[PDB]
Amino acid sequence: RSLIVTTILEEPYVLFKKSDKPLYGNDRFEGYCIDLLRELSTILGFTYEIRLVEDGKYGAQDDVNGQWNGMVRELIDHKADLAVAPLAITYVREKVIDFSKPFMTLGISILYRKPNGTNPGVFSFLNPLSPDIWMYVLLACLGVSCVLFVIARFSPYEWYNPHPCNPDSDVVENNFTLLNSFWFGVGALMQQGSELMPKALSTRIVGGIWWFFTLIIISSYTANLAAFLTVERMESPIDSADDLAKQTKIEYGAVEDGATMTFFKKSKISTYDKMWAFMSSRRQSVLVKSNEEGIQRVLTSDYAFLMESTTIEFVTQRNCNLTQIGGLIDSKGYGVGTPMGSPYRDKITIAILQLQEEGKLHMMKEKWWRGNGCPEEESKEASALGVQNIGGIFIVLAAGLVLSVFVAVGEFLYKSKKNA
Amino acid sequence: RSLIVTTILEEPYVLFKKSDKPLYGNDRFEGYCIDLLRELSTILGFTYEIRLVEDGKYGAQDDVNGQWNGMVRELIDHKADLAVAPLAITYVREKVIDFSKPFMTLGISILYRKPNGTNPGVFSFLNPLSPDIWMYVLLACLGVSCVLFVIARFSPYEWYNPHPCNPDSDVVENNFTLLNSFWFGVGALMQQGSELMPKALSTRIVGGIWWFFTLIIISSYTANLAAFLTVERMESPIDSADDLAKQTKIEYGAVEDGATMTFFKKSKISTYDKMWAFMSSRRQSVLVKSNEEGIQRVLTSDYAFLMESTTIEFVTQRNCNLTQIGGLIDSKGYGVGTPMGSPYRDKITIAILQLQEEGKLHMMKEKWWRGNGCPEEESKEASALGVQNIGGIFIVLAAGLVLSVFVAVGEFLYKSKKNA
Amino acid sequence: RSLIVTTILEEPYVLFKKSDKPLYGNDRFEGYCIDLLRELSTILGFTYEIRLVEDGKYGAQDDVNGQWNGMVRELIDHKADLAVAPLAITYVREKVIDFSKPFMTLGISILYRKPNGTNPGVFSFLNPLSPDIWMYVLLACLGVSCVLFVIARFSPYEWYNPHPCNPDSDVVENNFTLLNSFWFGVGALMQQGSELMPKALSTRIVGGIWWFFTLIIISSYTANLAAFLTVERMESPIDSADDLAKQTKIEYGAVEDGATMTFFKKSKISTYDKMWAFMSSRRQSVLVKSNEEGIQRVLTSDYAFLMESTTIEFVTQRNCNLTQIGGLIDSKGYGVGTPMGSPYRDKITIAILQLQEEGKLHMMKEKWWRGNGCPEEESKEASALGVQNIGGIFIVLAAGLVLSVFVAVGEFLYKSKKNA
Amino acid sequence: RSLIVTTILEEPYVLFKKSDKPLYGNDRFEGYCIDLLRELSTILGFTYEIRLVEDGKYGAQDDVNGQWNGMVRELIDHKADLAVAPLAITYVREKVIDFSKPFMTLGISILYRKPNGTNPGVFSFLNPLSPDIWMYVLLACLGVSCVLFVIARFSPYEWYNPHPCNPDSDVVENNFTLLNSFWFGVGALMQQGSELMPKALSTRIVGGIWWFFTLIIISSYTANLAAFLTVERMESPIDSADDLAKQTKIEYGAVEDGATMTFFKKSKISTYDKMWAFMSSRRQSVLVKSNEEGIQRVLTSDYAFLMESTTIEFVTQRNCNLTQIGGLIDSKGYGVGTPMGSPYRDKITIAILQLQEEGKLHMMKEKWWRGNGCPEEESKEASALGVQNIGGIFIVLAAGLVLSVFVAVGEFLYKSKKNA
Ligand SMILES: CCCCCCCC/C=C/CCCCCCCC(=O)O[C@@H](COC(=O)CCCCCCCCCCCCCCC)COP(=O)([O-])OCC[N+](C)(C)C
Ligand SMILES: CCCCCCCC/C=C\CCCCCCCC(=O)O[C@@H](COC(=O)CCCCCCCCCCCCCCC)COP(=O)([O-])OCC[N+](C)(C)C
Ligand SMILES: CCCCCCCC/C=C\CCCCCCCC(=O)O[C@@H](COC(=O)CCCCCCCCCCCCCCC)COP(=O)([O-])OCC[N+](C)(C)C
Ligand SMILES: CCCCCCCC/C=C\CCCCCCCC(=O)O[C@@H](COC(=O)CCCCCCCCCCCCCCC)COP(=O)([O-])OCC[N+](C)(C)C
Ligand SMILES: CCCCCCCC/C=C\CCCCCCCC(=O)O[C@@H](COC(=O)CCCCCCCCCCCCCCC)COP(=O)([O-])OCC[N+](C)(C)C
Ligand SMILES: N#Cc1ccccc1-c1cc(-c2ccccn2)cn(-c2ccccc2)c1=O
Ligand SMILES: O=S1(=O)NCN(C2CC2)c2ccc(F)cc21
Ligand SMILES: O=S1(=O)NCN(C2CC2)c2ccc(F)cc21
Ligand SMILES: O=S1(=O)NCN(C2CC2)c2ccc(F)cc21
Ligand SMILES: O=S1(=O)NCN(C2CC2)c2ccc(F)cc21
Ligand SMILES: *[C@@H]1O[C@H](CO)[C@@H](O)[C@H](O)[C@H]1NC(C)=O
Ligand code: NA
Ligand code: NA
Ligand code: NA
Repeated sequence: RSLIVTTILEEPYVLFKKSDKPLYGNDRFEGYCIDLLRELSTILGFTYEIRLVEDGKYGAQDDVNGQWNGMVRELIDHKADLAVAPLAITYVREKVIDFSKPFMTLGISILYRKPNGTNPGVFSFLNPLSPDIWMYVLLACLGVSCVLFVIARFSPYEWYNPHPCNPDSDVVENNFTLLNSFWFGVGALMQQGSELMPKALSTRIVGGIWWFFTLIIISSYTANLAAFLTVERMESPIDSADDLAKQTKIEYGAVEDGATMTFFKKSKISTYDKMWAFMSSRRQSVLVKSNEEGIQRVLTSDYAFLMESTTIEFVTQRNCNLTQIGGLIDSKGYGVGTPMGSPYRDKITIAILQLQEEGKLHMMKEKWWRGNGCPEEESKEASALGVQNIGGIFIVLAAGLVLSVFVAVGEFLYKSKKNA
Repeated sequence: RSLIVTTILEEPYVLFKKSDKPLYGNDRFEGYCIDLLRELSTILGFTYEIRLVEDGKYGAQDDVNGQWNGMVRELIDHKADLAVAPLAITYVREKVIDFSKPFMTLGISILYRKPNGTNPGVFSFLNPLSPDIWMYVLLACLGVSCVLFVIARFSPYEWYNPHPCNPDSDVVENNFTLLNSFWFGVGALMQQGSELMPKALSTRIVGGIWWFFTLIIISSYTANLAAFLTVERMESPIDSADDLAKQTKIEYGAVEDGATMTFFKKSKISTYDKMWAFMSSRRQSVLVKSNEEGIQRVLTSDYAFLMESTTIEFVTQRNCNLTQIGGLIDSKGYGVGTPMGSPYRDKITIAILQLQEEGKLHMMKEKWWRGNGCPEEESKEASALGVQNIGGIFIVLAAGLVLSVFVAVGEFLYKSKKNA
Repeated sequence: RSLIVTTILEEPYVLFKKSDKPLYGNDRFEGYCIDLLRELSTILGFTYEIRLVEDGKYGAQDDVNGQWNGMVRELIDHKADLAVAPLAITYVREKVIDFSKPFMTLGISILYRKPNGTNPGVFSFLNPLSPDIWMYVLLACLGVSCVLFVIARFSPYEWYNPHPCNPDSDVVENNFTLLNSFWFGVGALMQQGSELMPKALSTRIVGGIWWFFTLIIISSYTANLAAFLTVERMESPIDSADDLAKQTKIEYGAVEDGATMTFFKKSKISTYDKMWAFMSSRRQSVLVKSNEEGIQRVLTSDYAFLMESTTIEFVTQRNCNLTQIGGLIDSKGYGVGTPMGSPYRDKITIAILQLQEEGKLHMMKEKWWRGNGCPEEESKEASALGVQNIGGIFIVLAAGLVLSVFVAVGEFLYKSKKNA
Repeated sequence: RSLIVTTILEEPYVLFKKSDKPLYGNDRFEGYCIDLLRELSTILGFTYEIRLVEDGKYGAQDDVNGQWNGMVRELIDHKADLAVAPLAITYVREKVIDFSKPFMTLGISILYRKPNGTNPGVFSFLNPLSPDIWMYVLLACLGVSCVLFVIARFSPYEWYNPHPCNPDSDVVENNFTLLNSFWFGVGALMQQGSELMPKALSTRIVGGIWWFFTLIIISSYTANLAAFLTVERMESPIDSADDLAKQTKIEYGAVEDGATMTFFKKSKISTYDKMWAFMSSRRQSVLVKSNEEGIQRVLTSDYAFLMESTTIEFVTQRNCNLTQIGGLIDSKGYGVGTPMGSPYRDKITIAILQLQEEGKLHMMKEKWWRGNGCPEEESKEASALGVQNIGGIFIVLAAGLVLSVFVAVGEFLYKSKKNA
């Protein structure tokens, strides 16, 4: 006798073999879920007649008359003898049919776009030194220039003789004022030397140690920028569901009235209360109505989509824009369906545990999920550095020339006032 | 009739409550599988009496005569009914007892000691050149500058008329004193400039060859620093079982004759066959006897112990010097064991599936597997240069300013004694 | 009796000598396996008569009724004795005919088009910054320097007494003309110095912010150039069959239903199973019909054709745009076929082993497989920067000196017209 | 009946199993060559009694009485029925015994030490620019300084007025002499600016384009040195037997009176005449008497050792100092020995071809040759740069200070002569 195996089509479980040579009979189908069934028939004894569900659904109640819709209706009415399909073991189904012990484990997880690094900021020339170091080198310019100003006063060898023309023109002038001491410090830091050079041994040590400080700072900026521009190490804003529970910029998602959205409704964990407070209020914006439509909204928006973990492992290897941003939120499993009180539950159970010990469930999953190579990134050929990369030095230049005109007005007003 | 529950002692599973009052029966036990047996008894009705297995094992064939031991022997002889315990659902146990449908999912994953952060030190800036080079650059500054002082005193073309505006006389003068010849050497070394410049050809070949020495020193400081900061950014800790296959200095582990190494015997994946052949040829060093001895090996040595994933998440959570590298290798599950053909296989399968939908099997795991706070903060983000990496250049700067005040006092006293 | 030799037409194997005189018999053929059949006839005595196989194949089961074809059919039917030809010693042929012991060793290896050298161009130095940045740095030089000319003319503190030695007067003068303000901008940009330096605070904020702009431009030129020169030095062409397994943009090949792809069907190595599954799923694009069509695919496209190693060493030697990446994958051998249980299996095995000890099987291969000179020089050593990499900076230097002579003429004429 | 398999011990072919539990009988041995024999007995029908050669030799004649010495004496006298061992198929042996068709292919190849990079030269700071570029930047200093000297003469705005003190002191002095024009060029190249700055537009273009030339040269030196010090790509002096046929520094080698040395004696190829002209003349220096002794002389000298290719694949994976420096010079094969005219030649032949089609000869060789990991090098953690790396700038400094004293003597003699 041949068994009636009911079955639905999702990729890579059960998919139409699109080969030539028509008049196909029971060889129309391929996939992981068809390779499982031929491994069962080898290890059990049966022949299988693959007979698709004539409703296109997995199975649920209608909540008005209480009648099952799909494979679990073909399993309660004995129209099928197996249900080898992505049929998730849950509580309302197993009070009606009998499942075997799982051949595949999953959970809820997150789709999001892989980080890209094409807009690093109009700044981010400023990353090779930490903002502590960009601030401590600002204070060291203020520190050394005050120490230069103070030391050059009570250093009698800095008090030199200007006007060398008259040999005894007794006038004593120090060129280390307060303004000229910052211009040594700002001058020495930016590698273009100033017109002032210290002439006493007390001020040549301050100038000499600020020069060695400056070499180590610029050589650490140029070397760590050569590290950043060689090894591009880019990261995502969110790295979990709790890091995503705070982000109001990235908006969440679910299939409308699915197994994934129902989990957040019945949840009592504090993080998944906040994630359902979001999607219930912002309904028709984040709650998509298909998992294929939800992949497009990750792709054409800033959108983190909550769906099953076995689809994300499939989709993110057919599309290298896409990645998985967590672990597993729920925990469910795919079970081979079996009608209620049937001798086939315990035989598929010991079969699935037999194919697992051999390594056959892993080799079948790596054949149907690991599809396209998705060319995992290398130390990529570097591209020319542009306005998207350095960028913001044209801002601090234009903000530095505006500050100059406000001082050039100020120097004109101040001199003309004290002239009169 | 009250059910008799077979049970092993493990942690966070069935334990003993530590208290003084010795009036104990059915109440001396706590743990995960006592909270599970409490909540399976509530929603199904039965009253239980916990009896630890006297044999102390889980279950296996003795291979002498094919007799079972441990918990699956007490179930197959119908001595005690349930087996609420970490009794993993495997193929050889399923043919002799009937498990429930899983309450926990584990796998094989890898302990490893959490990567300890590098202590740079204060003078970490000084590293891209060897300590023989930093001495020989400092001796060449005292060398070249004393060669300038000898040559520019001896050369006739460096004796020039210092006063072209102050009317013409015979008052010829060098700019190269001993304190000024050092300042050409220290000034030219730091890529800034001194106020001096050589005028004779004998002093320009000194300056012109000290300028080429200076470029090769500073272009090799910056390029060897960009070498380290790139290599430090390329390197990554192991995050897979493939990464353990490549490495040689990190040694593996397992429990000798356990469920973990039995997976690597029957394995056919070439990445796992290399992992078995590491510990097939080698033994008595990395095939340690217990889980507790395997933790101590990772904790001292460079061991990479492979146990089940539910024991790692208890160990890694408590001792926060430890981590879990990679994902899961196997995929197994814990089931409530019940004897062969029993009416409580199906009443507990539905009872376990009810506690998953309500979320109780998550909150029972978070109660026993989170334990201490154990400050998991560890802000492991880096590669911007901070005060730990380049912080000693502020200490060399600060010591150079304290030294200069001590010379500033010295110049004030040496001038006043010349004055009075 | 004279022996009748079965023989196929291939190159550098049995060919036709191209000449006009049509008096041909046993003398119209040349090639490797005619020089071998000449030298096996010398040291063993026999006289031969070469007869091309009419079927035109080598040999295989037709699978219709288990009948052989080609050369191993003419041997098994005892029609012609020897089979001096590229008749590879395989398992299915050894059960029906008796080979000699090999005269040539081949394997499976990979054609690939020889990696074509990058043409840098003249202005290749100009690449670590994008062409929008090189324009915006040049506009900021014309921008900042015109802001200096406006401010230092307007600011009262830049008007200073230019003559402190020339006795004191009211002859105040700026150093910032229009030609001098450009020279602060061009001078400070190139990390050298102008002879000028700002004296007023309104012009020091211009100079002090153009000095910070200059550092970030030059530290990003040097660090993005160290990014490219490191990445260019990391990258390597494929040199294995493992390196083809990783890559996606390079597509594979084989002869459809041939000895090469039959190896990848029966293979169990995971690196070769990934190479079969590339061309198991994909077909009608990379499973080309012949060796000659497979060479043209590598020669135009990004094809990586896998044929036998003795045909590559003939193809790679003649068309020097082609190479052999990696070593050998299989290991096979060519034997002189002889019918089942013959007295010439052993007399030729010793005769082939004599020609190896004397060295004749090497000199016969070097005669037919070296062919053209085909200038294999190709000095493929690099990574020192030469005139092809940085050579346009000498052309920008040479154009800057020709431009200056044209301005030197212009200054001589503009002064003489002012003179006269 | 049990077969008598004669056998010799070399690793990894036949090696004593050093396990515990004595009273071993016919389980003393392991290796590739024992794993082959159990694969033959599975695929043929026999049982095998491993009975070692009682002479310790493979087999040859004595050239006085003509009696075989070893396994091929036990094969001619029917004391053994197989000779499964590293017994190379050659012409003088197969006229006496019968070999099967080969289970392993080899040839003569070269041992040499892997390149190390611990003595790159006391120079080799000088590698990031090619010696064309170090010379063309020397000529550009001479070129621009002559163009600066020529242009500054007929540029009337360079002829400025010194002595600004007297406003009408009509004297016209140009500070761009011939010596001061090289000091601009050498000054601008070494990034320490000179005291001369051009004042006419004709000389500011020459100075301005020599500054942009200088930035691109120093930024290309620092960036290509950061490429070299990050990716260490080190190469061997020899890369063939013809590149080694010229090198008299590296001296050659062979086992004395072996299969490898006899090939160079009987050779007629022009390269292997020159390599035997060497070893025959320089006997007792290059011709070692054991292959284990010859590996030590590669290791404790500069010595290229010529030995069999299957040992080099074994030895260079147990010792990461060692590497293979060519292809294959000879071509031989290992054959299962068989007595003269025996029914076992044709059965081992079809067996070896059967284990090859399955992939068993490759999986057995990868198990016994791929031993220790030999930790294939990464982008290694860079080490501090030392006297072994930069080094020779202390030579050009000390050679530049000696040239200064010879000019400082010269300037003293020249001035004192024209003074008198
Ligand atoms: C003769 C007198 C001339 C004087 C002016 C010239 C002298 C100085 C010249 C300076 C710049 C000239 C260079 C070319 C133009 C730069 C364009 C650019 O780079 O855009 C950058 C901003 O850079 C800006 O220009 C922002 C303007 C400053 C606004 C803030 C201060 C207001 C001052 C106002 C007036 C100040 C100036 C007036 C001071 C007197 C950013 O571009 P983006 O859009 O983010 O690109 C997309 C990035 N993405 C790909 C990641 C998405
Ligand atoms: C070459 C080394 C030697 C030079 C050292 C020079 C020291 C000072 C240098 C830099 C100091 C900057 C400290 C800020 C650190 C980060 C803060 C930040 O990112 O936010 C803001 C940037 O902040 C600015 O835009 C500040 C502009 C700096 C110009 C300073 C003028 C120096 C002139 C002379 C000074 C001499 C002394 C003056 C006293 C007389 C906004 O950026 P964002 O919105 O976050 O951009 C998004 C992209 N991102 C997320 C990737 C980041
Ligand atoms: C003339 C008076 C001079 C003083 C004022 C000068 C005026 C202005 C000049 C410079 C000041 C302007 C810059 C800002 C502050 C500089 C310091 C700084 O940045 O601290 C930061 C780092 O640096 C440190 O590590 C601090 C440690 C202080 C110890 C000093 C002992 C040597 C003093 C020499 C004695 C004389 C020797 C005489 C000869 C023998 C603090 O950061 P952090 O978070 O604590 O980092 C901890 C590091 N860790 C993470 C690895 C643990
Ligand atoms: C920072 C960039 C800008 C600076 C550019 C500076 C321009 C000129 C700079 C360098 C020119 C060098 C040309 C030689 C090139 C290779 C030859 C060689 O290696 O052999 C020899 C080296 O040769 C020397 O030792 C030459 C020393 C040059 C010192 C020049 C002093 C500059 C002073 C002022 C000059 C200004 C103009 C003067 C005109 C008035 C011997 O070495 P080796 O035995 O082979 O070492 C073994 C290791 N190895 C095998 C790995 C190699
Ligand atoms: C005032 C008079 C100036 C001249 C003397 C100045 C004195 C001193 C100044 C400079 C001289 C000192 C340096 C040494 C020689 C410099 C060149 C050189 O190195 O050649 C080398 C490289 O460079 C080349 O590619 C040469 C090509 C010449 C074409 C010039 C056209 C532009 C001229 C603009 C006309 C005016 C424009 C006006 C405005 C529009 C030759 O090497 P190669 O082996 O041939 O390399 C081939 C490259 N390839 C391998 C990829 C194929
Ligand atoms: N990081 C960093 C750093 C920053 C400025 C100057 C030097 C360094 C540095 C350089 C090196 C190094 C070493 C070899 C070759 C090249 N570079 C090492 N270290 C460092 C970092 C941590 C601990 C000890 C040393 C360093 O801190
Ligand atoms: O629906 S189940 O058969 N029973 C409940 N659970 C979990 C306890 C997590 C799991 C976990 C993983 C599965 F594959 C199946 C199930
Ligand atoms: O022992 S099972 O009931 N059947 C086998 N498997 C797996 C398919 C992975 C799993 C995986 C997780 C489980 F919890 C149980 C099982
Ligand atoms: O067809 S064979 O005589 N036997 C099988 N092999 C082997 C690689 C072992 C080889 C290898 C190279 C040959 F030339 C012949 C043969
Ligand atoms: O000694 S053989 O059996 N006959 C001669 N040769 C070669 C022609 C190269 C080879 C080449 C590889 C072998 F494995 C055996 C032999
Ligand atoms: C981690 O380190 C110490 C010893 O290195 C260990 O004893 C302890 O468990 C950990 N220290 C903590 C958690 O502070
Ligand atoms: Na059962
Ligand atoms: Na780099
Ligand atoms: Na023979």
